[PDB]
Amino acid sequence: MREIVHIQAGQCGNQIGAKFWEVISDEHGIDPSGNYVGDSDLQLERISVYYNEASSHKYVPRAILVDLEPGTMDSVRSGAFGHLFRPDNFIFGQSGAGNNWAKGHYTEGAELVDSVLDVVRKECENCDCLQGFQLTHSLGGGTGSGMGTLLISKVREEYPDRIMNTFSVVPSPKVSDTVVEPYNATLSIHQLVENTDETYCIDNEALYDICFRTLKLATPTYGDLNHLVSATMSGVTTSLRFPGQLNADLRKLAVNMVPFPRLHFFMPGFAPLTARGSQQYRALTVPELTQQMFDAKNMMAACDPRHGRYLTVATVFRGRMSMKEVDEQMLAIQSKNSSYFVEWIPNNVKVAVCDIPPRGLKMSSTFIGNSTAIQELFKRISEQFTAMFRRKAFLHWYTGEGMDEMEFTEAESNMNDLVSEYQQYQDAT
Amino acid sequence: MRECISIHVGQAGVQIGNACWELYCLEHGIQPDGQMPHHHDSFNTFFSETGAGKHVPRAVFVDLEPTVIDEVRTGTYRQLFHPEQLITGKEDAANNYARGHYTIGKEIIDLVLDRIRKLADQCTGLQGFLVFHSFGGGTGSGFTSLLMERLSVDYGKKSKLEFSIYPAPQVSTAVVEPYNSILTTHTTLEHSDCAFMVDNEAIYDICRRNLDIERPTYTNLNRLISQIVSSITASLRFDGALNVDLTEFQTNLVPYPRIHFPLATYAPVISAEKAYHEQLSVAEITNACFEPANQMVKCDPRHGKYMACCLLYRGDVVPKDVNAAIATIKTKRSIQFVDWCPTGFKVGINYQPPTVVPGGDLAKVQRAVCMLSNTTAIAEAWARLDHKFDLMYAKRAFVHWYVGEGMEEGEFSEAREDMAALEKDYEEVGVDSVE
Amino acid sequence: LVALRPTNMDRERDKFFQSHYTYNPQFEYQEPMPTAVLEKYCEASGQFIHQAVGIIEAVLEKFGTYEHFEAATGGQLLTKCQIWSIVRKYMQKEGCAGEVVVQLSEDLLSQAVMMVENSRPTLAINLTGARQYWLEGMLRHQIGTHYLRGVNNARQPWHNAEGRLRYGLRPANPTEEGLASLHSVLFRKQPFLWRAALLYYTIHRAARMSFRQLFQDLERYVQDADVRWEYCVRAKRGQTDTSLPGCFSKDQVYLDGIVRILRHRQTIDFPLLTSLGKVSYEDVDHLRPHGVLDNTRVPHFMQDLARYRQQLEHIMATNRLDEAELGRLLPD
Ligand SMILES: Nc1nc2c(ncn2[C@@H]2O[C@H](COP(=O)(O)OP(=O)(O)OP(=O)(O)O)[C@@H](O)[C@H]2O)c(=O)[nH]1
Ligand SMILES: Nc1nc2c(ncn2[C@@H]2O[C@H](COP(=O)(O)OP(=O)(O)O)[C@@H](O)[C@H]2O)c(=O)[nH]1
Ligand SMILES: [Mg+2]
Ligand SMILES: [Zn+2]
Repeated sequence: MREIVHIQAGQCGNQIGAKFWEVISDEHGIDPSGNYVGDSDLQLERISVYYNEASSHKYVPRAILVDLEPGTMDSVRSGAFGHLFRPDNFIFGQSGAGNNWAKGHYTEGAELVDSVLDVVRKECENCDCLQGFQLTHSLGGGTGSGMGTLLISKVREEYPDRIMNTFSVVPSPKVSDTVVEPYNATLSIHQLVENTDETYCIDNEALYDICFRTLKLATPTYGDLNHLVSATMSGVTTSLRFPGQLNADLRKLAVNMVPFPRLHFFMPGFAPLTARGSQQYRALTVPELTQQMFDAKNMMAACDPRHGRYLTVATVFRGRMSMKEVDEQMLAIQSKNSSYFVEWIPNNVKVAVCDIPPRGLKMSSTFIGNSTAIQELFKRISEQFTAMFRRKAFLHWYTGEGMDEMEFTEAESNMNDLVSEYQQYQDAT
Repeated sequence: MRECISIHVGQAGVQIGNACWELYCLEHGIQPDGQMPHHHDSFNTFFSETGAGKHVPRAVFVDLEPTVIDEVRTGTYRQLFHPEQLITGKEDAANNYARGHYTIGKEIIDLVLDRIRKLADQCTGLQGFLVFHSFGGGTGSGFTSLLMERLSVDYGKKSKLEFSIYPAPQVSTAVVEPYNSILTTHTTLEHSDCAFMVDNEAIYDICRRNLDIERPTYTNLNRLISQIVSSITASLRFDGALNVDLTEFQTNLVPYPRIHFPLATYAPVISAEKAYHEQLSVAEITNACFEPANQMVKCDPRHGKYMACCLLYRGDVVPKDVNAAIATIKTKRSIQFVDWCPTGFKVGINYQPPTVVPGGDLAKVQRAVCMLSNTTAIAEAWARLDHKFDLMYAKRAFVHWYVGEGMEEGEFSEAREDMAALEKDYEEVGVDSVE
Repeated sequence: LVALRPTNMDRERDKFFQSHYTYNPQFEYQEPMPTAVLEKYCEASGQFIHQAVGIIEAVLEKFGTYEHFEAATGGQLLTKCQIWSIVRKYMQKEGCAGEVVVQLSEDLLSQAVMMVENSRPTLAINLTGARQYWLEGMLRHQIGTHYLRGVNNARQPWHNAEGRLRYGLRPANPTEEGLASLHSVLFRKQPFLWRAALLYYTIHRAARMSFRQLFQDLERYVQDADVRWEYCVRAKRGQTDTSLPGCFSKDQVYLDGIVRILRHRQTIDFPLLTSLGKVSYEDVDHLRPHGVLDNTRVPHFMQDLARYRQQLEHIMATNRLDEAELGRLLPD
């Protein structure tokens, strides 16, 4: 019950999804062929939430892989853990978004969004009681941004009651992997703050920093970053895919973390993060995890929390632990950082506890902080957008697909309004 | 299923294509006769396949003088190309634009377009065009202008990439280079999505200094430009951790409709003996790419600003190092982008290393990087050409050939006005914004 | 000027000309009209009307007509190529090469306008009527004065509206356009302030006259119908029904500024005045203690300051604005 549908847009979304399904299959003991070879019945007691039991006793992920260029699709298809996706799912076009948002939302996307929605509808009717949607996409790449926003708008039209999750890879502050990414970011954020329940902001910069310093890895390949994001997502969903002394669901997180309709952008975090050698020289206790999760050097979003306040915080543990210990740790961490939390939300730590470790470890933890610091991010992007709009640079590519300036004017105004709201609530009293 | 055809105009284009297709046939393990004894499909994007194990290129070699095409037909790469494509004229434009655009080329443009249409309709996911053409030669300039206008009329919205041979400031083999250059630029300015400036003088310099060969033939320059092209297309033709298609190129490197003249650069370029004595850091090769002595156009980047850059890496590359190196590059002051473009990079990574052609000059490397950079320094270069034109027009020199071959003086005046307008636009963009 | 350039100027010009100058233009504008600015400049002054006419008559006495004055003193009409060449030489001379975008247009009501397009400085030059010895002056006006003052001003505490209030600044005009107008005619052999004087005059009459009447009135000073049409529109910017009296008095600023600056030239520090930014000549002593002058730019033509002052004397002499007359005009 409470089945979840997985959508993967853009190249980053698809790669993250490949690693994500690898992780999930490892969790439930699923062979690459798609048949169960596990050992613990609890794996199958909720196997339906992400998988569908196809006949002859096989399992197929409830995935809907979307793209506009067959390259990465074929890469996924050929590689291992690709032979179990249901082959009818791989929707792809030929033109390619060309790293443009106008193509990804108006011209090219309008031709595949119908087929995507049809497969979505088939999967929805297949499920018993739909729980919600999780969309894995970028914010820079044209396909990800444009087509994901279009799909979100259409789905919200057809399912205004379900819950919506997005794992959007926000552009990094220092580097810029693309050139027009401010435009894509602004338009995508406009659509998201329109029609999304929660948005898990991530930067590649923070993941680089974590893989470098904390994990002591000088050679971070994209496999590792995607592995980290996959572990975060698995930690988010294990609260319902598994039994727990204090269980959680996606709707619980949405209610707890989203005080106002618009302010629903979360920065995630994971713990423990230990190098290969520096593991046996540290104790794995709940206080250690809790103290690890609260610092700028372990936030997957490149913005110091100290510059603002945590509006709300959710914390999902795993593995066997003692509830009193967790309560004591949360009390201490809420006490000593009193200036780091908003005054008018007393007891602002949502807690959930699962019963299964994420494999290999004794106990893990996932942090989901809805703070005001992220305003800086938007601030940054907004400014960049403004600059690249003041000269109307690159404007012709977007204008040529039917979009006009007033779109950009409205989107920038909307983002500035959002930043104003964040600022207002940060200094509320 | 992402096809892209190649069109080689003029002798320069044909020889560069000889080099490029030699390189490709070496890359995918393709014998000269189209047989083949991380790869995927890969070659499908450039090689079409017939029933047997024989693959043929999607190339259209067009020329007005049969000499070089005959050399191709007689070369070791005889069995490869589809014999219908090797279109040969009868009398070359003889370094005259009017002949190459009004009189002679007007009589085989239709056959060329017909072969283009056949090759296009045999494909399904056509990406765009690769025109390999010089700038000084009559056939190059005239025929390329005509062909670009025709294709833009036919294929409304598709990628159109050129590899021009920008006329050098001091070494000029022709005598009427300013005329052909100005005319072909005035024509192609409204149709070419993205050109690719390369010059022979800079490649001479690079071959002498870096590769330590003092006496290079055109074979060597052709091999270098072929390597650049292969690095451009490796994204389509191979599996990479961050791929990029030509539409991404035209979107990223072209801020305005007219300013679309990025210059090329490649690294590392080191001789076999100097292959050791350096570990070839990706940060090192990035610095090499940004070194003003390594660019393949005789223009000092320090006199202008990089409006955009696109670095395509291949081989054993790790993204964190690329991020660090680009951050360092952004830190330095001598590399000063425009204020209004705070994000001046597109990055692409491929898994396939560059392959060294046997009998070549370079050394087997594990990492390589091709930079396509759109800057403002190139503007000054136009001035030089403009200057030359003015002098050669102040006396009406050589005008009689063009006049008597289907053109008017008012056209020359209009092209001069257009070049002045382009220079004005470059200068206007180069300035900073207020408030 | 963009906002007050009538949206139907061409259709009304053809109407005017085709009626043999008897029709009264019924102008329309891009909504909304800048009501505040219209009201601010709704009344014309006559304080310097006799100086204006003095300058105009001085020209016509020496050159007979404006037509001959223009051609004799202005030099040849310039091609686009020649304009760019002169501009490029100027930018380098001023040390602001590569900072300003240059554009060429036919639809400017003046010789040139300095703008901020795409949040970046833009110099639009009117190719229609650009002349050799005059163009250099335009550059001294827009770049040498407006642009340099602007860049210097951006570095000051009074760089925006709030800053002006806080530091208690008088308006930039008429000091701004006064300085710019003097600088336009700086190194000329016959530096008559024709443009300033005729603009001042035309506005004065516009306040009393219909378009028809104003156009006819100007015939006494300039014959060319196209030139007269320009001056009339400039004087009646914002007027919808030009059959009624009324003016936009803004362009009186040029002569107003000239007279004031020349009157007080002996007590003005011209480098400092430029270094402090968009400030009145009267505010110099007030603002000197609070100005940041480390990396402020002074125009090239002000480096030889002794010569600069000689030029100002030459400009007065030429325009019949001797010391004694300025003394009586403004007994400050
Ligand atoms: N890089 C490179 N350039 C070449 C090579 N061969 C010729 N060129 C260029 O070709 C130019 C001469 O004009 P072309 O374009 O070849 O003239 P064409 O192709 O023979 O056509 P016509 O002008 O009609 O004769 C020279 O400026 C060279 O720069 C080559 O092998 N490599
Ligand atoms: N975390 C992560 N991000 C990626 C990965 N690959 C690409 N990205 C991001 O995705 C963005 C590119 O979007 P992409 O999907 O490739 O372009 P699109 O085809 O137009 O959607 C870039 O900003 C990258 O930062 C990956 O493996 N991991
Ligand atoms: Mg030839
Ligand atoms: Zn002025």
